[PDB]
Order: sequence, then structure tokens, then C-alpha cells
Amino acid sequence: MNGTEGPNFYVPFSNKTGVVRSPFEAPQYYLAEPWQFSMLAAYMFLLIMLGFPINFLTLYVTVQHKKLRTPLNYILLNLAVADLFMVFGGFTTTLYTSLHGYFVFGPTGCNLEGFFATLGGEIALWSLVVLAIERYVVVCKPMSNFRFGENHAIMGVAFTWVMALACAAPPLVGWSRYIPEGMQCSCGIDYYTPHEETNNESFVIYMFVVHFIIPLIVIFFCYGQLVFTVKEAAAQQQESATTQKAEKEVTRMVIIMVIAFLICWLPYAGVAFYIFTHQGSDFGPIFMTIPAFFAKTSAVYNPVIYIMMNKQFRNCMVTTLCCGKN
Amino acid sequence: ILENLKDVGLF
Ligand SMILES: *[C@@H]1O[C@H](CO)[C@@H](O[C@@H]2O[C@H](CO)[C@@H](O[C@@H]3O[C@H](CO)[C@@H](O)[C@H](O[C@@H]4O[C@H](CO)[C@@H](O)[C@H](O)[C@@H]4O)[C@@H]3O)[C@H](O)[C@H]2NC(C)=O)[C@H](O)[C@H]1NC(C)=O
Ligand SMILES: CCCCCCCCO[C@@H]1O[C@H](CO)[C@@H](O)[C@H](O)[C@H]1O
Ligand SMILES: *C(=O)CCCCCCCCCCCCCCC
Ligand SMILES: CC(C)=CCC/C(C)=C/CO
Repeated sequence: MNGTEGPNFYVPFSNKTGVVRSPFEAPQYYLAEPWQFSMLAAYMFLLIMLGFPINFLTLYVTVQHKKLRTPLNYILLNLAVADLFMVFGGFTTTLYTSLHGYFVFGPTGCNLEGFFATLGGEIALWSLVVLAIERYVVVCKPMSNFRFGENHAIMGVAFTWVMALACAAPPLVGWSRYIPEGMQCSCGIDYYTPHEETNNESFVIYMFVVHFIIPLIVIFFCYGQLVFTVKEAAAQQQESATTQKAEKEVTRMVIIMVIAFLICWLPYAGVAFYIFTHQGSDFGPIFMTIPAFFAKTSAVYNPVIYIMMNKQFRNCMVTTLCCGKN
Repeated sequence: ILENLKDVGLF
């Protein structure tokens, strides 16, 4: 036996020595040394110092620059707001609880910190899916006589909120649950216990298919069609040097967006697929915290790829940061 | 498509 069960938790450490305590009451210094909790707190501090100003500046430059308030940029602001939910709804809480050694807010705070951390991560995920759909509709033009206006961009933002609520709310009403994970300092979806009272198996499968396989197919198709349209348009217009330059730049960005999406969610998909399959094994709390390293850091490198690498946002950010004149 | 690529922020 490799774990210790409880009414609302699961500590990945056998209680054969009698040292295991509830992650809501006592520190968990038997599954990880205190310095490992300080390093957990140190990395959370890194994500806050780098994630907040980069995502807040994105919302700030949009207020000061009229040319940034276009409908195609609505989903990029939704990405920045989603990353802010990951910072204050999860990163700040994990920094606080890690310094105590356990989740000090109890089961109620576990559902709150779990709902907001899952919501912010899923809004950002579906924002990258809607962004790929919008860019596929605008560039490839598969719809005869279609203009992407403001009403379509609002539906694209509302679609991300519905898909995220259809993913973070079921654990609050009986489909799966939120429990502390890894070092028992942050709460998330349960995929390490086969908890039959909440049907954790049907939820992990529904999550793997609807909220990972479907987004992965849509992104590959939309961006695949976009690279095909751009490459064939440049092939019929090789006398234009800027069209040949745009074809290479667009192709390079699609590779970056696709690879960054895989680095973000594939480690979370593979490890959680192994933890749920080969269940009950001696899963180390360090082993638990390596899909979270890639997914939580997306609050930093998604604005770098989708905002700072955008020519309009980068110019407005340099202007705002350089006192208004550059 | 150069104008659509600028609207979507890809070029
Ligand atoms: C991991 O394994 C640990 C060791 O078994 C376990 O910790 C033990 O938990 C039990 C409670 O379930 C503790 O038992 C109490 O101990 C106190 C002090 O010795 C007793 O006073 C208490 O008796 C009470 O006496 C009252 C008298 O009026 C009576 O009314 C109450 O009903 C009750 O009888 C209990 O005997 C035990 O001390 C703990 N041991 C240690 C070493 O901590 C952990 O809970 C377990 N971890 C998890 C996460 O489950
Ligand atoms: C940024 C703010 C972080 C707050 C740090 C909380 C420190 C937890 O302080 C707690 O106090 C208890 C009683 O003295 C002790 O058991 C421990 O020192 C510690 O767990
Ligand atoms: C108007 O003139 C704006 C002045 C711009 C000066 C740029 C100063 C750069 C400061 C970098 C801050 C690094 C902080 C590191 C924290 C760990
Ligand atoms: C549901 C869990 C824990 C893993 C499924 C794979 C994955 C990364 C889904 C992202 O929404």
C-alpha cells in the first residue's frame, strides 16, 4: 500500500509509521523536506513576478491604444484575463499554503482554489482554440461572403467561458472532486483515486476526449489549413518578396504555437493518463509536480508568444513602458 | 492575404 485515504483527500504516502496527517490540519514534511516546500514557494513567486505584470500590461496597453481594440484581439485579452485567474486564484494561494506546509484553507478553500485554477487554465486553453478558429475563418475564408465582426468575437469569448464552466463546475456538484495534490499545497481534479461516489473515471475520460482531444484536433486542422493557404498563395505570387517573407513568418509562428501547446498540455495529459491507468502506484509528490511545471508556466510564455510577439502589441508596449514616446 | 494576416496578428 502506497497512500493514505481520507474523507476529502489522498496523501501519496503510506501511514504504516503513523506519521501521515491530514493535508488540511498539519504540515506534510514527511512526503517532502521543508526546503522542497520553500522551492515550491520560490517557483510560485517566480510565476507571480513574471506573470502578473506581463498580463496586466496587456490589458493596460489596450486601454491606451485605440488600434488594439479590434474584434480579432478580444480573444487575446481573454487569454490575459485567464492568466490572471491562474495567478491570483492559484499561484498566490499556493505560495501562501506552501509556506505553511499544507493547505490551510480546508475543503471549502480547496473547492475555491480548485475551481478558479481549473477555470483559468481552461479559459486559456479554449482561447487558443477559438483563436485558431478565428484565424482559420478570416484567412482561409471557407465561408462564402463572411465578415468576422464584433458579434462573432463576443461569441468566441463566451464559448470559452461555457467550455470552462462545463469543466470546472462538475467537480463542485458531484462529478469528480477537488482534493489537494502532490505536496498537498494546491487543489485540483482527482485522477489518482478511483472515487466511485463521484464517478471519477467517466470524468477523466470526458476530460481527455472533450477538453484535450477535441481542442488538439481543431488546432491542428485550423492551423494546418492556414499554412496550406498561405504557402499556396505565395506559390501563385512568387514575384512579391513580402509575400514570400510572410509565408515563412506565418509558418514559423504556427510551429511555435503548436509546439508550445503540446509542451503545455501533453505532459499533463500523459502523466495523468499514466497516474489514472497504473493507479495506486508509489507516485512521488515530486513526480506529481512536473506536468504542473509546464502547464502553470503557460501564464508567462503564452503572453510572450501571443502578445509580445504580436507586432501591434509590442509597439504599444514599448511606447507605454518608455513614457509614451518611442 | 497579407491584409488578413495583419488583422490576425500573424504578420
Ligand atoms: C496516520 O496514522 C496515524 C497513527 O495511527 C494517525 O494518527 C492517530 O489518529 C488517532 C485518532 O484517529 C489518534 O487517537 C487519539 O489519540 C488521542 C491522544 O492519544 C486520544 O486522546 C484519543 O482518544 C479519544 O479519547 C476521548 C476521551 O474522552 C474519547 O472521547 C474519544 O472518542 C477518543 O477515544 C484518540 O485515541 C492517535 O493518537 C493518532 N496517532 C498519531 C501518532 O498521530 C493519523 O490520523 C493517520 N493519518 C491520516 C491522514 O489518517
Ligand atoms: C507572504 C505571507 C506568508 C505567510 C507565512 C506563514 C507562516 C506559517 O507560520 C506558521 O506558524 C506556526 C505557529 O507559529 C508554526 O507552526 C510554523 O512556524 C508555521 O507553520
Ligand atoms: C521612461 O523613461 C521609462 C524609463 C525606462 C527605464 C527602464 C528600466 C528597466 C527596469 C527593469 C526592472 C527589472 C526589475 C527586476 C526585478 C527582479
Ligand atoms: C483530466 C486530466 C487530469 C488529464 C486529461 C488530459 C488533459 C491535459 C486535459 C486538459 O483539459
